[PDB]
Amino acid sequence: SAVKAARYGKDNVRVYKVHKDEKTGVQTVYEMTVCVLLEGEIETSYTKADNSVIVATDSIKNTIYITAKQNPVTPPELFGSILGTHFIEKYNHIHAAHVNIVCHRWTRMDIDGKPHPHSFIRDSEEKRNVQVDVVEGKGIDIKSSLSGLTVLKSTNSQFWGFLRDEYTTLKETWDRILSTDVDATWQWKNFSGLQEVRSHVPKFDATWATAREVTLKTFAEDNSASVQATMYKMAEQILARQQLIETVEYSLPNKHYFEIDLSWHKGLQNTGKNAEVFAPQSDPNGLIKCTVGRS
Amino acid sequence: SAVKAARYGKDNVRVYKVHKDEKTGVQTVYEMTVCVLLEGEIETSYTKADNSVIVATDSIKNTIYITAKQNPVTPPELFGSILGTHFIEKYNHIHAAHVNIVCHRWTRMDIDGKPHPHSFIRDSEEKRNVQVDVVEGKGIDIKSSLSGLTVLKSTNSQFWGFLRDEYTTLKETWDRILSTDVDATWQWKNFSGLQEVRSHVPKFDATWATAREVTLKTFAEDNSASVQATMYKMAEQILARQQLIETVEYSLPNKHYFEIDLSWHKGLQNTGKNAEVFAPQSDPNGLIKCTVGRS
Amino acid sequence: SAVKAARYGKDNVRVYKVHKDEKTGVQTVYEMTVCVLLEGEIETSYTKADNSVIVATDSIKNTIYITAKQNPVTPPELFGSILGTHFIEKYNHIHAAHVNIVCHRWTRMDIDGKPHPHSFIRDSEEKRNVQVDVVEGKGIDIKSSLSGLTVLKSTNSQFWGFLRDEYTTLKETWDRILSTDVDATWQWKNFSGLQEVRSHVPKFDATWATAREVTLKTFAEDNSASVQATMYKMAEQILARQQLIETVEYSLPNKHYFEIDLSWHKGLQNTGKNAEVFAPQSDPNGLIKCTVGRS
Amino acid sequence: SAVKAARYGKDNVRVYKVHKDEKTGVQTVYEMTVCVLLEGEIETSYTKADNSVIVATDSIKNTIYITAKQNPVTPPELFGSILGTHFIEKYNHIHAAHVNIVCHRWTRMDIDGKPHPHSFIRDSEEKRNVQVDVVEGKGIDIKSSLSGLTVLKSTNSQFWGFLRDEYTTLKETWDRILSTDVDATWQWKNFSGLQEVRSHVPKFDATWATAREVTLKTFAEDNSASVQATMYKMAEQILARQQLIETVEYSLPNKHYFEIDLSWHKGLQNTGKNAEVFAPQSDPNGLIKCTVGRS
Ligand SMILES: O=c1[nH]c(=O)c2nn[nH]c2[nH]1
Ligand SMILES: O=c1[nH]c(=O)c2nn[nH]c2[nH]1
Ligand SMILES: O=c1[nH]c(=O)c2nn[nH]c2[nH]1
Ligand SMILES: O=c1[nH]c(=O)c2nn[nH]c2[nH]1
Ligand code: NA
Ligand code: NA
Ligand code: NA
Ligand code: NA
Ligand SMILES: [Xe]
Ligand SMILES: [Xe]
Ligand SMILES: [Xe]
Ligand SMILES: [Xe]
Repeated sequence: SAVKAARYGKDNVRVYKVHKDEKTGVQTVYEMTVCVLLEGEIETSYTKADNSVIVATDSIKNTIYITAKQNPVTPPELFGSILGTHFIEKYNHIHAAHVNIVCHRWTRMDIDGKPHPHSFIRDSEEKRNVQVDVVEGKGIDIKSSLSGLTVLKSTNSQFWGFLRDEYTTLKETWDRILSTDVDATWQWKNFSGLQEVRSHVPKFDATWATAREVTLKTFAEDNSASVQATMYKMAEQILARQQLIETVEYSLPNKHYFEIDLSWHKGLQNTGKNAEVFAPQSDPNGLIKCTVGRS
Repeated sequence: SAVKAARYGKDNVRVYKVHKDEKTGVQTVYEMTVCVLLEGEIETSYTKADNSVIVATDSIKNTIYITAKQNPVTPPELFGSILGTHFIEKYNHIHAAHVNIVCHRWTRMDIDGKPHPHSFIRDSEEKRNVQVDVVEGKGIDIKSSLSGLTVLKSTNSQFWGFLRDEYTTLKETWDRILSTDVDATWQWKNFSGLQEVRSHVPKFDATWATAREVTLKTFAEDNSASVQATMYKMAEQILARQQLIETVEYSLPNKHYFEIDLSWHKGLQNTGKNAEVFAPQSDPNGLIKCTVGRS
Repeated sequence: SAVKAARYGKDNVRVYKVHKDEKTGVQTVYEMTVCVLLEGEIETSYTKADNSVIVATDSIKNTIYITAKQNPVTPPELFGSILGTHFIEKYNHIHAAHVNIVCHRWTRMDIDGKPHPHSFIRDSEEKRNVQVDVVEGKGIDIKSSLSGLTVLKSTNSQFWGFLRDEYTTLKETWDRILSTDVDATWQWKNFSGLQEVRSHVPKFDATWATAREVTLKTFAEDNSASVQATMYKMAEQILARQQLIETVEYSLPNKHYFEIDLSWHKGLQNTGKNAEVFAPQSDPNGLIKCTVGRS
Repeated sequence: SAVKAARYGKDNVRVYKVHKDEKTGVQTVYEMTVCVLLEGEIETSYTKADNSVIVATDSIKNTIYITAKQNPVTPPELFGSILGTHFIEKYNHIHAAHVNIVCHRWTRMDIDGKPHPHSFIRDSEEKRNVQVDVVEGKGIDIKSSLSGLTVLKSTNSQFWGFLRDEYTTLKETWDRILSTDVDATWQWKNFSGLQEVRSHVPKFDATWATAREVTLKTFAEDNSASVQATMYKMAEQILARQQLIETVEYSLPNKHYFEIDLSWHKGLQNTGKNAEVFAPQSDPNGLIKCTVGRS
């Protein structure tokens, strides 16, 4: 037997950082969960009980806090690239670092119509994420994403003209509820190293904001022919607005809301045009994915 | 042996309702999870296998959908009272109904600075809840609550002057992070029946909004001496603003964020005035409760 | 306004303890999650910012570890009573302690048909719990429970003869699946203090084992007329076997498994006597409760 | 823009099946959660709103129930292969099916030392899983796994001799607690189609049982030099016992239990040889992975 692949590190490292402006008194907080996994010439820790090649996962944890102390933690694409680069530069025998960051929302409170200097609210479990792979001699690959963005529209969604055979019971519809949890990932062109990542810093927050805005607007305005058709429109627009993105991937559950026939009860009408009360279904759910790239 | 207490019913009934304004084209959605438990002269179903006294839980489920079809579902205090009253009026041998409703957020989307007519976002897992107990001959008791409101302030929280003995290691502090998930419940004076509940309908949404606003403002503005002292200030203000509330209860976790001493690493300073990077603690947590009533 | 009720303390304190037998080499592990909430003359911490009355929740955490170091942690009824008694004896102004303990399963592994001396498996998320209320001058009240015991029987459950009216669609049945998650609580007679709790130590583990055995056997053997009738049989037997229990409470979800009509597809028969494939329903669920005491 | 990859289908389809032996009266139950995603010539549903190419996800759901009705559901490797093959044979334009199955435990109850004919218990949230990829013209690729197997040993784990630098605070140890949740996957050699999968049916359950047994025994008996070294020993043995497996992958969290220094309290000794009470840490955790194949 032989080791074909190996990676190890620290998962679920929660980190908070505060920035304090001395001039204005305004404070800004960041909270993330970080995972770092390393690869390199570490096979002997598995095969020969040779721990000399192991950077202890506890040390990886320490390094995350130290790096957060000495560097900006925003945008997360930059922080992840700094953190990953550290490991390949510091340890001769480590040749790849894989950094995943989940950013949690702390939105500044408005009190009496004014932004509060040091108080924050968690408005939604929506996350902004990055995956950064730093591979020695191959640069820095960054995938940015948003997840946990949950939306619903109550009309202007249709689904008809699908394949009908002996397995089909679904009725065609010209008016249905459409609800999903959006997971959208945009993959950046490969960067040569940290200097190049630094050179593009302003694009990271702007592209996240664009991806979010395009997602929300397209969802709200499309008279949707299917989840497939609407998601494609989203991806197309993101690629058109940021040339440094190579691909956009969406993964969307179709969270079903079923009509409830109440006609058995005093002829009550609650289907088709008369549908007012619906039963949200926890499971099963449709799952629709697509990756869109350039011609 | 004897049956000392018994209740039964249907839990986790998910319900969605849409309202469509024909004039303006605007749609509004409501989504709730409902639980209904009944009590009454049902002991024989337990002791003698006499199912004749059982309103099937499946029928309770049907009744929830039918009631939602025929009545407004907002404010939830009214819907819960209608639903509970139904059971005690319809079934001679049922003498109490206990209705719990959790309302999920579907907030209308703003697209290009304008409210969208039929598209919604789940902004946070904050819930608005009601517990309604309808007891034959004793009226209607309603407890209203908000839960899952998660906040953090990065300064203007202190904790010093507590009891110190041989079990104490905690250092006094004049500047700490304070973060909590707010669970706040206000208990209404007993109502004589549905007519009286209807007469107070406008107060329900207004009091919820007040409770939320007081919670947020007090949290943001109090230079907090402890969770205990700040929560009391919140409860006092709510009672002062709505005379029909008898008690206010708060239950607040104290979600700790620990300083990280980094001085072992090149004398890096990250404690006290120099603290920038902290470690959020998932557990354990303080838990502080109080019920405030009138003199 | 006035403080009507107040309690505070530490929740979610995870504790592990190991016992090492020097003679046999055998090790035994215990793992629990503990919550302690205190009451007493603490109103001024809320109303006047007087922290002098506060035993810090951090100190409560320390006390839990110290008490676990110096005392047996099994049975949990004894440990909870020791822990609660500590607070009312140590602090003059604290008059009640409320201790909740959840015990996690670590079952010794069998390797090659022999018990291993120091290796354990988590066989199920079933928990054994205690709630201990120690109130100065009123003794010690203990509620013991098991929870998270999930069972299913594929036949020998019936449900017919229930009330039928205009809200009823449920068909009577003489053969259905019955599945539930068992939550069973037995409440001990009040104990005068720690000496009396110590005197009954052997009864705690034995009664837990009896409650579990009666639950499982009755579920498996009863040709069940309803959840109500079967649960009553369980409670009756527990009360008959332990005279020091005053009441038994069961709370049981009815986790539904629905027949799937496949007759639309090539006349395939999958209902009634021909039912083989079913759809488990995540929600809604029946919820049936009962508290049984002595005549 | 162009569609680079696309797949869609139904997730979270819960299925239960019962087998009834008419001769013995014994019943056996199976419960699974199934996901099926399809690929093929479906780009136009995304780009042109052409639903004619879409097998509706609702129809995929129906197909899962129909297939479960007409075929054995055990071993899951066989059921997944039947289900996946169906889609590529039935629909000309579908060229790959991806089937994931999670099998839930329903273990027959022992009542009075005898196996009960129709009553079952969920002993642990451990799962047995399969991933089956059926690709037209490329055969059937099957990955089998176990997950959610949670174990702990209280001694006979060491960790010393790791890299020490200016980022390191971790002390070397010759005696620690080791606890993990095991995720183990074995990848079968590619099968040419369903006939070949059928020919190997007996190997599936036997290999699962072997993988489980090797995991448990090695964990219990290894005087572990690290998670890395112990997991390698596990993987090596599995590959030696089943020649039709190409690779074994383990992914193991290192769930930390920290010593608690109590010496500040009356010189109480609870570290090193005197350690009895520990604090389980919910996060962060080490994460160690390895894929082992043949020379
Ligand atoms: O078994 C271990 N492997 C590791 O890589 C490690 N790092 N810290 N502690 C550890 N324990
Ligand atoms: O056992 C049951 N008890 C009930 O009260 C009930 N209601 N519907 N189905 C049921 N099954
Ligand atoms: O606000 C607080 N209240 C308390 O009771 C406490 N105990 N430790 N820290 C604390 N902070
Ligand atoms: O938008 C949809 N896409 C689909 O593929 C599908 N299948 N059933 N319903 C559906 N809705
Ligand atoms: Na390197
Ligand atoms: Na009545
Ligand atoms: Na006292
Ligand atoms: Na095909
Ligand atoms: Xe951070
Ligand atoms: Xe609703
Ligand atoms: Xe413990
Ligand atoms: Xe199944």
